[PDB]
Amino acid sequence: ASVQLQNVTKAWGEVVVSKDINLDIHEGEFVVFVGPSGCGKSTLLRMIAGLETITSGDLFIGEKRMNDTPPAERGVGMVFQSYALYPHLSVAENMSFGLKLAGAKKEVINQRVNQVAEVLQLAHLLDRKPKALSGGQRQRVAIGRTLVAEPSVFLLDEPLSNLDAALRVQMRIEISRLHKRLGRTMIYVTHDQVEAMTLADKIVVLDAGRVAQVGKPLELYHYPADRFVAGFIGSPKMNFLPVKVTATAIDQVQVELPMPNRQQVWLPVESRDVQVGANMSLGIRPEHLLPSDIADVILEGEVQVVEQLGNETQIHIQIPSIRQNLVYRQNDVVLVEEGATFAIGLPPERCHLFREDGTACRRLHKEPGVA
Amino acid sequence: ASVQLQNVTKAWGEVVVSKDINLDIHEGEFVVFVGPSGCGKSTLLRMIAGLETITSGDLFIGEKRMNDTPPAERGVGMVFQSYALYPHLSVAENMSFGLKLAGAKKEVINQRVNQVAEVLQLAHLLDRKPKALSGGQRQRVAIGRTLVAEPSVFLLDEPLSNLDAALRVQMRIEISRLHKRLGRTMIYVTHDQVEAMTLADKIVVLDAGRVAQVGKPLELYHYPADRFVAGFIGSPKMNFLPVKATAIDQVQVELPMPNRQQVWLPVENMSLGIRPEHLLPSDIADVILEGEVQVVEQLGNETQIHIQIPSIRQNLVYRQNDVVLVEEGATFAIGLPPERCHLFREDGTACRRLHKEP
Amino acid sequence: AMVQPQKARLFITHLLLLLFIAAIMFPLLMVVAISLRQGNFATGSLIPEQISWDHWKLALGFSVEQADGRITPPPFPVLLWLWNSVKVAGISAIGIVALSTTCAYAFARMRFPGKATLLKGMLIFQMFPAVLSLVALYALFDRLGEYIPFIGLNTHGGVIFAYLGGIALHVWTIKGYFETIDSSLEEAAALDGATPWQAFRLVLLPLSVPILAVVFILSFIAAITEVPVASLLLRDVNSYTLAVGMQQYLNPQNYLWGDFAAAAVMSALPITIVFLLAQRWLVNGLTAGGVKG
Amino acid sequence: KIEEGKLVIWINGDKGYNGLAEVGKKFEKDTGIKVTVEHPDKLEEKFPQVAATGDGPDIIFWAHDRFGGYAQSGLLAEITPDKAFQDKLYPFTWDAVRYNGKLIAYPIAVEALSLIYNKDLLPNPPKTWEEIPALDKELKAKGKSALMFNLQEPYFTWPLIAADGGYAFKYENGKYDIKDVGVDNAGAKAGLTFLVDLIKNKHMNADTDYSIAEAAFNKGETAMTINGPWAWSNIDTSKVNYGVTVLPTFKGQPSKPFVGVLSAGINAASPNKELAKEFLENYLLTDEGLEAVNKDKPLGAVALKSYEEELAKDPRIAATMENAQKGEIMPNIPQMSAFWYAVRTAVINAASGRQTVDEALKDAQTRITKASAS
Amino acid sequence: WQSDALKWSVLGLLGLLVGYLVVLMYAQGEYLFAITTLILSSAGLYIFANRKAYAWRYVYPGMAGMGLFVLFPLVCTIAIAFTNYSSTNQLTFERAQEVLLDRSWQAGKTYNFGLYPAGDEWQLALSDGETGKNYLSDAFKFGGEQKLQLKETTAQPEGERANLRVITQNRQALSDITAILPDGNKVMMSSLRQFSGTQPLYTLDGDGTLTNNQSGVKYRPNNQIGFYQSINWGDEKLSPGYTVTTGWKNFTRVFTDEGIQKPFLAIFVWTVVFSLITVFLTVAVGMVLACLVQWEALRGKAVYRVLLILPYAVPSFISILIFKGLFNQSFGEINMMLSALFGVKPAWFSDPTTARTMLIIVNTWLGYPYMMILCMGLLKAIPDDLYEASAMDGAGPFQNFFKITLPLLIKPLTPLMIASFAFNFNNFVLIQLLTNGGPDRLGTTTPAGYTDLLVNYTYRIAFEGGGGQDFGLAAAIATLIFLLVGALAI
Ligand SMILES: CCCCCC/C=C/CCCCCCCCCC(=O)O[C@H](COC(=O)CCCCCCCCCCCCCCC)COP(=O)(O)OC[C@@H](O)CO
Ligand SMILES: Nc1ncnc2c1ncn2[C@@H]1O[C@H](COP(=O)(O)OP(=O)(O)NP(=O)(O)O)[C@@H](O)[C@H]1O
Ligand SMILES: Nc1ncnc2c1ncn2[C@@H]1O[C@H](COP(=O)(O)OP(=O)(O)NP(=O)(O)O)[C@@H](O)[C@H]1O
Ligand SMILES: OC[C@H]1O[C@H](O[C@H]2[C@H](O)[C@@H](O)[C@@H](O)O[C@@H]2CO)[C@H](O)[C@@H](O)[C@@H]1O
Ligand SMILES: [Mg+2]
Ligand SMILES: [Mg+2]
Repeated sequence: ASVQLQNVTKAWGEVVVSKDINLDIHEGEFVVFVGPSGCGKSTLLRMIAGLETITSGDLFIGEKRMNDTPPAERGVGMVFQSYALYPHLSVAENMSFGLKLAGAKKEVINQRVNQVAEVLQLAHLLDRKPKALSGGQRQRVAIGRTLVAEPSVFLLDEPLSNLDAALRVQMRIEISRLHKRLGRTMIYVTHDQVEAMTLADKIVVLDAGRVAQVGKPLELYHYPADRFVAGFIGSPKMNFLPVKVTATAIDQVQVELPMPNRQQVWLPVESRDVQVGANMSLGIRPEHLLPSDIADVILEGEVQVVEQLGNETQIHIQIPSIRQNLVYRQNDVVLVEEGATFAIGLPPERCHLFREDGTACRRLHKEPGVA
Repeated sequence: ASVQLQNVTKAWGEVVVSKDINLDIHEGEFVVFVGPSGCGKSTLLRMIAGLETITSGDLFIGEKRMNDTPPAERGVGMVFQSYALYPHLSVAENMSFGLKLAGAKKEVINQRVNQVAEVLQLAHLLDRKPKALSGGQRQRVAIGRTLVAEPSVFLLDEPLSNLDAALRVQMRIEISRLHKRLGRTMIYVTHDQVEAMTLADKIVVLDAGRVAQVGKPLELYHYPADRFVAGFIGSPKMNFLPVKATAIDQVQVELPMPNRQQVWLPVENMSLGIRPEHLLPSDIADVILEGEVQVVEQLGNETQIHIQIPSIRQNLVYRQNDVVLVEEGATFAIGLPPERCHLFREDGTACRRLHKEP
Repeated sequence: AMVQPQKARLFITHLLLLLFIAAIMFPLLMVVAISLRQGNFATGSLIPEQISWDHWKLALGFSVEQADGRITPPPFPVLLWLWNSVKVAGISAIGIVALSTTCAYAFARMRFPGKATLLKGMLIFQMFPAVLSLVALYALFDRLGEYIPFIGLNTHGGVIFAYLGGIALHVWTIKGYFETIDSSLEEAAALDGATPWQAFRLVLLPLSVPILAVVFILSFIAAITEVPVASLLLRDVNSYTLAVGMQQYLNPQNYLWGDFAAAAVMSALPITIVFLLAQRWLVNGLTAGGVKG
Repeated sequence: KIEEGKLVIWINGDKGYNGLAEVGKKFEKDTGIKVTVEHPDKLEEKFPQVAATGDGPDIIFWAHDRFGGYAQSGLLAEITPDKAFQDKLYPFTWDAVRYNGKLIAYPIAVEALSLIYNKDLLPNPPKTWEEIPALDKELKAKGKSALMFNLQEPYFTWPLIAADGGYAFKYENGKYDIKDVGVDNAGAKAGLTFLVDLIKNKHMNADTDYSIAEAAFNKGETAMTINGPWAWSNIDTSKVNYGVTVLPTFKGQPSKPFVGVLSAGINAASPNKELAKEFLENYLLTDEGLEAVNKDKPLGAVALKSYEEELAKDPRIAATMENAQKGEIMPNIPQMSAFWYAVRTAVINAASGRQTVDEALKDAQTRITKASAS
Repeated sequence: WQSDALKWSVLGLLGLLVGYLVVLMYAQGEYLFAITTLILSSAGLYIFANRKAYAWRYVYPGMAGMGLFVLFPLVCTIAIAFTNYSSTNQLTFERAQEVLLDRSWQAGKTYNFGLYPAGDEWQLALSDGETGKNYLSDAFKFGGEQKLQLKETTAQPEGERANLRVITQNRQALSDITAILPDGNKVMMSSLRQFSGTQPLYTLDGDGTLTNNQSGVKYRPNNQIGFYQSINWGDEKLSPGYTVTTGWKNFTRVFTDEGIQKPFLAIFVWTVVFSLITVFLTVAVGMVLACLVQWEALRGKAVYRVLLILPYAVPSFISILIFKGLFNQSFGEINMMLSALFGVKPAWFSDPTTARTMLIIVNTWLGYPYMMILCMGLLKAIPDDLYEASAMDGAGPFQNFFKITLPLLIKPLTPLMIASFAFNFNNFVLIQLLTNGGPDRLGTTTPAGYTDLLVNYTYRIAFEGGGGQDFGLAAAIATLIFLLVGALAI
């Protein structure tokens, strides 16, 4: 069940899709992979599975070196991103195909399929072939086929993508439970930021075949190790203002906002390898921007976009001397036009800072719920 | 081009999948179809497409009957749920395929492909076959294939499912950028709430075949017609409590909790509804609602708290901004705003909310 | 399930098929004419002036009262021959499909030293002019015959065994079809624990059913109609295939055209049946809904 | 290794094999030796392949021409009939079954082309070829036509070509001179020139094959045709009142059709040569013996004088023997392989107008003579 | 799952049969069949033995048949090309020597014999037809070689003449009796009726020479041409003649002879052109039909489907001859129809190009169902949603075919088109039956025609052309036209 990767590399001739990747997944640990579309998430899974060849490096599942083991003998099961359902067999036959190859009893097979089909709301669809199913039903068939098989390593490749919000919740809890009932290793790939946050005992960020950062869910949200990671976790994206260093203290850095007024602000952020004058990049999340009336540092501009979400309102503002729009989030339904003058408060204790090479300056303000 | 359905129905032998549905979609209107996995969104979308037969009812595109018209002549284009890419053709060749059929202009093609390949961030992959791509890369090739064709009526089936949250933002925008530049009708199936709320001029909520409600994004959010619509629009789900004297311009009910408090609600065995986002902290409100914490979900931007109230079998979901240090088992209280409450009949229909929202 | 259109396109094709059929059926309707014409004439009117049933009666076993009074019994067991043609072709085809299919699986799903050499070796070595082959085959089955008598000369076993040599093409044919089935279906199988054989039998074959029917049809036809090998190997009249047997109707100066044509028509019958039965295996979209992409 | 103390016989499927088995059943009743008669497909080709490695039948029945090939390959034993026996058969049949002036098979039946005619359309058939054009016009006026035969295959046209002096290979005194070929000489030329003339005057059609001529006669569309004894049973089903007579003469000299003598040869590898000799000589080649095979399927003309003298009571067989006696024995030399193609193609060119008579045969001869050289 | 030890019992019992059948083949004399059977089984058992040759377990059962009934005959054919195997030299040396050693000549007189029962013993009588003298022997016992002295007699023997049945039963014992006349003549049983002075024509020497008892000529084995020849060589050679390895003589002969080379290239063009056009046509005709028949809008499809493959169901031999009947120039129903409408009679057999055309119509007629049946299955592999996608890109029937259906079919169909080219290239039969290679290529020393394929023009040299049936030449050419179609498969 313990899956470990050391200096794992995958090349497609000259194109490198995974470079020197190192991970350590302990038994019963829920590890969630995230990264941009086409960065190598599935490639990592398919190497763990044994459906792709590892170019160089070692793969250890159960402390056994599995580089050259056939797929069957790996103790690994996978919900394929492309489903790969047997299109000649019913939902039932699909979900029971794994145990039919084991020496399973008919009453064992029929009992644990009717149970796992009930939690995925597939009760009624049990006789249909994949042709006679919806996209989200086929996806659920794929999830079920693996839950029935109950392997030492659960690999789940974007398994919830094609389900409604309300169901995507109901599946999340059943997977959450199964991880705590079996106590077995699950590697779970998703784009859904909420899933990444809730299900993960630990999250891995990928970036063009490179491990960007590993850590707890709150550990990445609050403390990205660089610019890329900061821009990837949390939707909407984190706003980025180009700033200049004016003064440095060991415990903090003072910077200058690019507006006409050349306002200055002290940020609780390490000054390790930061020179006065040099150009940084100030990160601040839409959630963290304050209302103007109760702030020391104010930024003002013109509203470009307003998106009414019901629960909240999202307001994109063009603030002079910055090319990019600042995205701001407000609780409740807010009545704003396009072109209205809008001002937002910027809180120094919640500002991230990144060097010219993109690396973050460790935030020294202790945020709640971080070990 | 204008598109409308009229008492439209579809059956597989005698299993009804679309029940007497009625929709008027004007030209240059962006409409999104929402519904629970397996209600009939693609089935409907495909009936317009011509890929699926229509049992009974009438389908009009550009003010002429289309029921017996072959798909290739209805003036529609589509991004399939399953991509349905051409395996023998490269990324470039898949996209440029629609044009090469309708009068190939050798230069205009290369330009329109490169333009659309740039926004979908596919430019560096144009020589690849589908097999040598990621799940999301394939999906974007499918999207491109339609947008390069510039059909009269766009049909999009969950086209942003396997995209990362960040690139998903960039695609929403570029679809709006295509919608206003063309002024062409778009029917858009999606599971994403944000995509439904931001893109749509009109949202169609589908439920096991039938049309559950049609309206504006905020209109369905504030004013849902029945039990089902409330619990579908807005994630996490709206909470429901079983309630039990009425005034002229408002309705009073009793809470099924130990204290048995009575509260008046500005509306037309009942069911009460309250969203997680609407619930307040304890000391602010008049109607206090306290229970035991069950599940705490740390989302980063917010904290989502599950509460079990005595004699209430269902968990009450509460949302509160920022990181809130609260643990399982702890006792929690939340405020219940009566003006932000929904009421639902024994059958399901909602007693129209009378409070006027922004 | 799909919405269909102008139905003049059906009308125009229905007509252009009917005319095609008539044109290609006409050479065959000429044969049925010969088998019904009295005496033995290779050429006459399509609906013969003098129609006889004697040719079809002798093929079917019935005795014939001729002009002078005497009853002619059937000279040959034409029917038995047809039964022999079926056993030999049928079993042979089962054998060809079985061999070429397993052989194909390895060329398409497995990797081993000299794969391209053998596949291109198969294609090339079968395309050799088989002119002095009969002088070689007799020598093999003559020898083989004393060690295993069941597959020697004058045995249906030997004939079937000889036909199991020509799989080269069929291997290419099934190798091909295999490759258009998505890999991830057998990967999913493998991860469910299935051995390569189980993946081959439970996942891949059921989806390759149409091409297997094709290979079976193409074998059957080849073997019903085959004359040289079978005529060389079989010696007892009651073991003859219908192809081999109807050679009796062909002589130095004349052919018994009527008897021969009747035999020629019968050999089309088992093919027609087998072809008709194979249809339930010739279905579209067997992969439908399997793989997203 | 051919099984000792029994007789395996091969004969073609259109001969009376059931009758031959009846004679072999009489042989078994007298000698104890069991006889078995087989009729395998392409036995003419099957036999050499088996007789080479010491197998095959004890006796084989095929037309004599093929035996000069087998004997060269060393597949046939040299038979030894006494003068008394040799006098029972027509002497010219013995000339057919010689290799290197040594007898290699027993003549059984005699087969050759005759002149078949409709008695109703034509009561008196012409003795001469020159009578044809005059006879045709008076028939064409009644809608019909005079003569139709297979012009495409030179076996059928050779009688006329060789009537004046044409010959395959010069038979000196028992040996075919393979250098001396006569398809070029004034005789073969005069025949073919007359043949083309019949087509030119539109009495005959240049592209008339066997199948067409046979159908024309059985339907009464033509008054007379050229065909062998095999064709008779066809005309009998049509219920046509017909006769078989001698072939017309060209320039006074008789038509010289190819003679096909059916022969029985002994396998050189047989441990039963004596048993086979006795069976052939004393059991088959008798009045009683040949009757059993002929009763099954008619042998036509036979080599045995005595049975032939009895069969001739049916005018049809007597015509067959008459023409064969006046005709040319088919050379049993391998050099005929070249002859057949070259002369077939020669008549094709002359009849179609592709080449004149003179050059078409001059070409044909150069082909035969230089194929027989290299 | 069965027993794990059950596999080694199956492997041991097969490793028994092999070894037992191998040793049993080494005895009596079957050696070539033993070297080949050991290697095949060794490979076969080793493959199924260790769990690392897994891939070869699927390929081996298939390849076994190919090696045995395809490669083996190919090898034999090549092997024969190095020899003079023919009509003239068909026998092995042992078989040709054997045949010459059975040859016998009549040296003495000829006496009709009878057999006479003398109690339990036998008595032999002879009768000289030429002098009218009779001869009679003493009472003798059967079995083994004995010599009987015959006395001139006037009397009849006391026993009653024996059956042909009794003569036949005792024929063996009879054939060893050397009867000796009073004048002192050796005479033996030549037939069941006669005793004669038959003696062998040849006698085997020792150093390996055959001397003739009648003439006195000595003959020696000439292993260059493969005959016995007089002696140092004279000018007379004896038949049969035996098969002898002649190195390259038959391969070189194709390169040697100017004459067999004049029409070569011009034919080679026609054969290639003929084959390509057929391949192109059959595939095209077969593919469209396949598409038309699986089209679900069509409502008679199941009938059309069956009727369309019928040209392949009726054996081709009779079909081809019927086509020879229809295409007749003056008669024949094709030019009957073409005379009423249009009013022209095409010269199908006479004119080279119209013949070449006829031949292609017929070849297409015979071969289209094959390609159709292939595409019938092959088409079922193209998923339906590919045509749903083309509907959304606005493609019609014709556009679907050329952009999707056809490109998807060419890749699998390719090796079935290459093979079809190889088959029709050697399509000896169709030509022979229909046109016979006609019409004439005027002025060909070795005969050729305009519709002749390369294999047709060849086997007329090797099997006709008057030189017997030279198989050694036929195998030499076959090997050459395989090397050409090999260098054509490039
Ligand atoms: C010398 C060739 C002679 C061959 C003629 C054979 C004689 C039969 C007469 C038929 C005449 C053809 C007329 C065509 C009329 C259109 C019929 C039609 O309209 O029916 C179409 C049938 O397609 C189809 O055969 C597609 C139609 C194919 C049209 C192309 C024909 C030209 C032939 C060139 C092809 C050569 C290929 C070269 C190979 C290397 C319907 O197709 P779709 O629904 O889009 O397909 C999708 C679905 O089937 C699958 O879900
Ligand atoms: N067979 C192949 N040959 C070459 N390159 C490939 C192949 N398959 C995938 N790639 C590339 O490898 C990269 C990563 O593949 P993959 O791991 O599938 O991406 P991913 O992280 O799963 N993204 P997504 O599935 O879209 O969320 C992509 O950019 C592909 O273009
Ligand atoms: N061929 C078929 N036969 C029978 N039932 C079918 C068939 N195809 C689809 N269905 C059913 O039709 C219902 C709706 O189809 P569909 O429109 O694909 O669902 P959907 O709304 O697209 N949901 P999803 O794709 O999961 O977001 C599903 O519940 C299927 O069970
Ligand atoms: O190509 C014309 C050809 O078609 C058929 O031959 C087939 C044969 O039947 C198959 O078994 C395989 O070998 O392919 C051949 C063609 O590639 C006809 O039998 C044949 O007469 C005709 O010439
Ligand atoms: Mg992926
Ligand atoms: Mg759908």
